[PDB]
Amino acid sequence: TRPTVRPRNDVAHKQLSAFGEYVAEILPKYVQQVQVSCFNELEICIHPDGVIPVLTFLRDHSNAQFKSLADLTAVDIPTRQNRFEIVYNLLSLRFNSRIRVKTYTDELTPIESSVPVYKAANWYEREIWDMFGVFFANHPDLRRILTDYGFEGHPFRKDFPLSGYVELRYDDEVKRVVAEPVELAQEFRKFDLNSPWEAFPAYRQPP
Amino acid sequence: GVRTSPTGEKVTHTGQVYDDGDYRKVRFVGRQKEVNENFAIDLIAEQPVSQVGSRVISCDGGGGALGHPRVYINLDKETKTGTCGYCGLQFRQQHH
Amino acid sequence: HQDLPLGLMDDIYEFSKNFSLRIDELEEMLTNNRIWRNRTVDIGIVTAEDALNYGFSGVMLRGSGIQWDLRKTQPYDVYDQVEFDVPIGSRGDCYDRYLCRVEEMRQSIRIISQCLNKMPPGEIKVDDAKVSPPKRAEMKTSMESLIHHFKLYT
Amino acid sequence: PTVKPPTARKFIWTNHKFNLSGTPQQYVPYSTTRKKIQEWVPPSTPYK
Amino acid sequence: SRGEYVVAKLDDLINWARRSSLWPMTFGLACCAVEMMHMAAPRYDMDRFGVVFRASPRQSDVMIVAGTLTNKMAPALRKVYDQMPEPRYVVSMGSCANGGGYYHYSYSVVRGCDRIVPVDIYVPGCPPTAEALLYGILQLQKKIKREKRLRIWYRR
Amino acid sequence: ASKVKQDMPPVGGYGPIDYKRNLPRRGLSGYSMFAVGIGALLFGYW
Amino acid sequence: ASTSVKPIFSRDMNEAKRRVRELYRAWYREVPNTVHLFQLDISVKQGRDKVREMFKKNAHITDPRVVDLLVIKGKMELEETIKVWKQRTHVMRFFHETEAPRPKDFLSKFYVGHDP
Amino acid sequence: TYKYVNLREPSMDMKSVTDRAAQTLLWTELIRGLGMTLSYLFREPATINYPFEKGPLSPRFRGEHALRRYPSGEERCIACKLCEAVCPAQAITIEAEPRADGSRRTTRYDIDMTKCIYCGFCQEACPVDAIVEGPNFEFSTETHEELLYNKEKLLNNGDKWEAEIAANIQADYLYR
Amino acid sequence: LHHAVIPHGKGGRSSVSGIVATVFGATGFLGRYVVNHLGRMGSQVIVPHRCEPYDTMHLRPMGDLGQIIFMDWNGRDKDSIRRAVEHSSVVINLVGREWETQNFDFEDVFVKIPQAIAQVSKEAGVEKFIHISHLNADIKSSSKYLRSKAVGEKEVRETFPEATIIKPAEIFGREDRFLNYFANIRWFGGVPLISLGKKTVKQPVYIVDVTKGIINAIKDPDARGKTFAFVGPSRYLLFDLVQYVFAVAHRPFLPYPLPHFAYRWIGRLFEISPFEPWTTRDKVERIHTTDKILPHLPGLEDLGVEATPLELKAIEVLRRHRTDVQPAKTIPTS
Amino acid sequence: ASATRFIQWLRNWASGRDLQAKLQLRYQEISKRTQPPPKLPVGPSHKLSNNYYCTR
Ligand SMILES: NC(=O)C1=CN([C@@H]2O[C@H](COP(=O)(O)OP(=O)(O)OC[C@H]3O[C@@H](n4cnc5c(N)ncnc54)[C@H](OP(=O)(O)O)[C@@H]3O)[C@@H](O)[C@H]2O)C=CC1
Ligand SMILES: CCCCCCCCCCCC(=O)OC[C@H](COP(=O)(O)OCC[N+](C)(C)C)OC(=O)CCCCCCCCCCC
Ligand code: SF4
Ligand code: SF4
Ligand code: SF4
Ligand SMILES: [Zn+2]
Repeated sequence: TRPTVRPRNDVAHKQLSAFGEYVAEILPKYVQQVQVSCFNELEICIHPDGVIPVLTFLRDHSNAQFKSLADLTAVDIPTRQNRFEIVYNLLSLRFNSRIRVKTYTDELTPIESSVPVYKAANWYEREIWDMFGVFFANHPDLRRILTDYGFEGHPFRKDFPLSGYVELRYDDEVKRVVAEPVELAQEFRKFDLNSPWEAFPAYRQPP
Repeated sequence: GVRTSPTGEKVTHTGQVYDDGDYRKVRFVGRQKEVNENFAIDLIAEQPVSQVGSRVISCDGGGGALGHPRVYINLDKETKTGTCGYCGLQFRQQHH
Repeated sequence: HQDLPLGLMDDIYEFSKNFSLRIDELEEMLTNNRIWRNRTVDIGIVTAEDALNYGFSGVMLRGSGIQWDLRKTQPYDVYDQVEFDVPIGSRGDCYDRYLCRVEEMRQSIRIISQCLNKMPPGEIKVDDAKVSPPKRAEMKTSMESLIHHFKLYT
Repeated sequence: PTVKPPTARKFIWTNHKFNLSGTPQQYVPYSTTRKKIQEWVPPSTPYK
Repeated sequence: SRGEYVVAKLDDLINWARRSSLWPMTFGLACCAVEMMHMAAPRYDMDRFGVVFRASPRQSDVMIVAGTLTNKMAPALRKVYDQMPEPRYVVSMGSCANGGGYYHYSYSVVRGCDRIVPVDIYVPGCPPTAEALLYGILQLQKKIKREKRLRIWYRR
Repeated sequence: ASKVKQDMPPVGGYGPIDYKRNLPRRGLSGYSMFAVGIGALLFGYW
Repeated sequence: ASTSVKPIFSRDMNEAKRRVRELYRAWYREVPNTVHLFQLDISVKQGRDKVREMFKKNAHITDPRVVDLLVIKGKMELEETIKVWKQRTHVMRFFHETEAPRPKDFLSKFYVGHDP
Repeated sequence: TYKYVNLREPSMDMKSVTDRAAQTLLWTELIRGLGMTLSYLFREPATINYPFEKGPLSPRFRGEHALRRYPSGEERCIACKLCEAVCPAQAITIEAEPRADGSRRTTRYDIDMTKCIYCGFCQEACPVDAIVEGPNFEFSTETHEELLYNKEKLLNNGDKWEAEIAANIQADYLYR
Repeated sequence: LHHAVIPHGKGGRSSVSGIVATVFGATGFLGRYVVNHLGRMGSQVIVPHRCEPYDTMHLRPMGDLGQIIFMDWNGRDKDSIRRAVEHSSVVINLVGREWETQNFDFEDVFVKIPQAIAQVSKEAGVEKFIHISHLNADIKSSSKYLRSKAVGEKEVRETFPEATIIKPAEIFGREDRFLNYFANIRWFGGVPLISLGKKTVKQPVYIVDVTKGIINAIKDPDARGKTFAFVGPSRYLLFDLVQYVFAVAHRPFLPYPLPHFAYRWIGRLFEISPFEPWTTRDKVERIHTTDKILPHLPGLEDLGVEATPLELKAIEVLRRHRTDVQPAKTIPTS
Repeated sequence: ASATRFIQWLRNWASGRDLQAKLQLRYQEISKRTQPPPKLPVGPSHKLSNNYYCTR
């Protein structure tokens, strides 16, 4: 064969394509797009109103049984008006398959908490709130999980500086750790690495 | 080739030395200024020029894979030696 | 990054011969010790359905009797070519999870025994210099290799 | 080293020095580059 | 003999005692704590130098900051230091505690524990090998051996 | 023009490696542990 | 339409303003307890002034949803203080006691640096 | 395939129940634990006598960074900044210009040893084997400023450790 | 960084303020606050010290890497002082001691050493020189502490004419020997006082106000060759002041008078120890001296410093002595 | 390995196992620290013909 190239699995690409249509037919009210990547990963893109309906169907339906929430995270794309992309990674031990569910929201629009469906989403949603500022409605206990107490801003937003705005330090005059505007002895060196030549013509966007 | 400034501080091989009125000299009080004694510019001048019998010679720095990328040096100009761009060794063409 | 240095696999073999005896000494102190069993038995019981819904994985599932292990259900690299057993608990408690972990060490030694015998020859990084840097010997002789070394490291 | 001696080089230290931290001959960092911007020196004599 | 000689021997005795019973309180915050555990393991056996494996903070003489010190953890570390009875020394272990290391430019990392507490020995590495940490503890013992608390008091 | 030489297992492979639990059975039975225990008491009482 | 959007809690400013006052009363009543538990060196009046100042800086907001978030965040801050999740260092970061005042006049800026 | 770790039924025949009664009353299994630690008392300890004995290392060991030279004394570094561009911790700072004789050499080569993660990527990326990580791992300092190496400290390390760096490179250059 | 040093940055830890200062006696009470403010704005601070390096550790966190530099010095060695000031542009003298030692009396710490620093600073080329004196300094008093200060102040003003003499009152703070002094009279009985604290008027000043004043004297150009009198905003009677201290510290206050000569003797008893004496003959005199009113000297208000009232920041000092307090009655300006 | 026969029996009996067969301390059965130089193989793409990159 070809020793340095990843072998295709057309059988698994066919199956995930069929299940994607299956899900799109059963929930037309929310599903907006279904796609299968070249390495056989199914993504269901839904309206945010369908978070609980779509997840509940995939968890409970006899032909889905996606009973594990592997991960739940967010991606910030500032160029979209709905800058945040909420991503759900689910696992089905019955059919030994994975599915990814994506939705979206902005800085102000709430998302419905999927804690009623998957209990594992309790802390994942807090991390999304803490790091991106996406509010999940009806969360039993929503608050910061990773950031320092009283931390201002949401660090994982694309517009938040890498080194933040404040740094801590012990002041002997007041006998405590204090926060002050950040000053770096050596500024982070921004490298511009992108090649000016297109790498992958298969992904070229129209002019 | 360590030269000493009038105040007494050693000049590094990069030419660095604090002026007379620079407060940063205070970091060396009770301590020392670390200056490497082996100036590279002086040691590569001591190496003899190599006489070769061809217009183009190749240098890889010596040691094969332990040296530097192999480059070819043109020796057609008789008014100067052909210097290796990586290691500084010089070459000359025998009577032409 | 690099290939195994000569003499390593013989040193891994010598370490692996004696390691089961080391696990047996650990089990002489914990497995049957009543004080240890009192601290772990019936402590922190998780039902198989709670474990799945709370996003548990690993021995947090196998301790509750769930038969799941990504090395066997979704194998990667060469795990489909090795033979080993997945330890499964029955009570979902700390003690059963402790026995799954101790048994997984025994199965790891079992797999290490097969990797040492079935280690094949060849190169250790993909022969594609647009992804994996070339050997230093050819980075210092070939124009293409130096270009690809330069751009893979900047 | 008595069987396989090291290769001799004329820049290698002939006298090994142990860790000098905390002594008068410790290492003190500093910038090894020269001054970048040259300022202007006014004339040393008056104009009028 | 001279008063300096007599008070110099007492200085040696107390210096000898303090460096022969260095009880550390290890702030094990990240991966550098694994190498700290390997210094207590049989091969290096830090307890054979008199350095007990783990003492309570109120019985401790040296604090080993072994790992990344985040802003959220900084006030806690200062409080433990303020509650250490004197004489107290701090050993900064690894690049994270030295100067922030791999996370120097992070919004939630203190750029070196020496912004919160004073540091006596810096141990470089990511992580320093258990032997490198041991070489740093033996350097702290040599640093206690050079103290002149009574000479300064005598010459005051 | 020598041959390829990399880290490989010896021809014929390595020897067998034990992994199964080995906790040997020791001591007497419960009956014989109580018989010795009771007998010690009786001799002491006497 | 474009201007139709989900509400967080409040459907208009009037309902949102109710939650602002309910938050102010909760904050106003915890300054004496906060100044006592954390053994702060500030007075209760200047602690309540800081609460007032925080409620004043963002007093021009007219979007009901932005107000809800400011109240959601404000309640999270209050919960951390009441539960004593914060420490003396976190409560005092509102007062910036260690950084010298930055002069706001043009001339004073002109002498110190290039910033506007 | 799978196995059950704790799915065995204890026997209820009178002998087995009495075997378990003896274990409970006579502490038999607690006495095996004592036997297993009495065994270790008479085994030789694994402790080594540091600093007179050292822990074994290999030629690949990554320690204190150092700058090397050619056999003629000329520096190997030609100020290419590949090491600077690959350092994950951004710990290398390089400045360069044309040396007095036209050569391409650094005027600054600093490594913040408190930012460095001792990963060895720099010595992988260097095309002329200039910057390497030597075998030294005992250079703990008493101040933070002693770990901010400049070109003089790194060149001094190379002159100080070349005899050992060269032999470590000779032992492992065929694997890289 | 050619003519003096050009300031650079935002005035934070990693900035450059252009101040290269040598702070003599930086390891004491007023020293740690002066170094903290210099190093907090990005100054190169040189800290000569006579003590063990272990006792200088609380200064290392006060500046960015390389900004705090430590040197050994001897008060009687002119060469050591030269090495510590030759590179500086400002020299601050905080050398002092509340008691005499077998090797150093008040004529050394307050006269000979300050004049040695001033002389070496002058010929080393240092342009600014800040010297700390006492508010009650004059050669007329029973306190040999205050008599030495007056002599030293005149000698500093003569060796270094452009110097800047600061004259503070009793400074209070966390590590002061003034409010902490009126809190350690509990293991012996009541509170001995000459008279009953009457006929003694004190004007204590906050430590940060003194520190902020010294910093602004470095930056201010019109402070060369000038004398300042740093005093608090309010004046108190020693009886009322001490009563307030015990009320804030929640200690039972049982003031009783004691003869002036009787207080001297117990001062002798407590100065026989080899350690820091709890009290001494000179300490009793200074506490019972009345803080002078010198309205002909510019004070804190002439450097942009608002004096901190003692009532506002007395709880932070006396909190550690505890096991809604009425402010002390104050003398009106009239 | 330097333990006498008597102490070997005592350690063996107390543990219940033959410890001398599997010692946790490494004697001269480990690889020599100086090994002969290697000569590593090349990958599948080291060819002089029929190796265009657009096909792999
Ligand atoms: N604190 C107050 O209430 C008042 C302060 N002042 C004056 O301010 C100055 C400093 O005040 P303060 O910090 O509170 O006093 P401290 O006792 O707290 O500190 C005195 C400093 O001077 C050093 N010192 C004393 N003797 C010598 C000596 N022979 N050689 C070298 N150094 C010596 C000490 O060093 P080391 O610690 O190593 O011994 C110490 O660092 C004094 O001159 C004082 O008169 C004026 C009005 C009130
Ligand atoms: C009379 C006052 C009482 C104290 C008596 C002296 C005890 C302190 C000295 C030991 C520590 C020491 O000195 O450390 C170990 C020393 C070597 O030290 P070094 O490296 O040469 O010291 C270098 C200089 N320093 C220390 C300033 C840096 O080993 C020895 O040879 C000492 C062994 C003999 C000790 C006998 C003790 C008898 C006294 C018993 C009752 C108190
Ligand atoms: S210095 Fe390295 S090993 Fe230590 S905590 Fe940081 S990343 Fe982990
Ligand atoms: S070893 Fe890694 S962290 Fe250190 S200088 Fe090289 S690339 Fe940077
Ligand atoms: S050390 Fe090597 S990689 Fe770094 S600049 Fe010099 S030649 Fe380039
Ligand atoms: Zn060359």
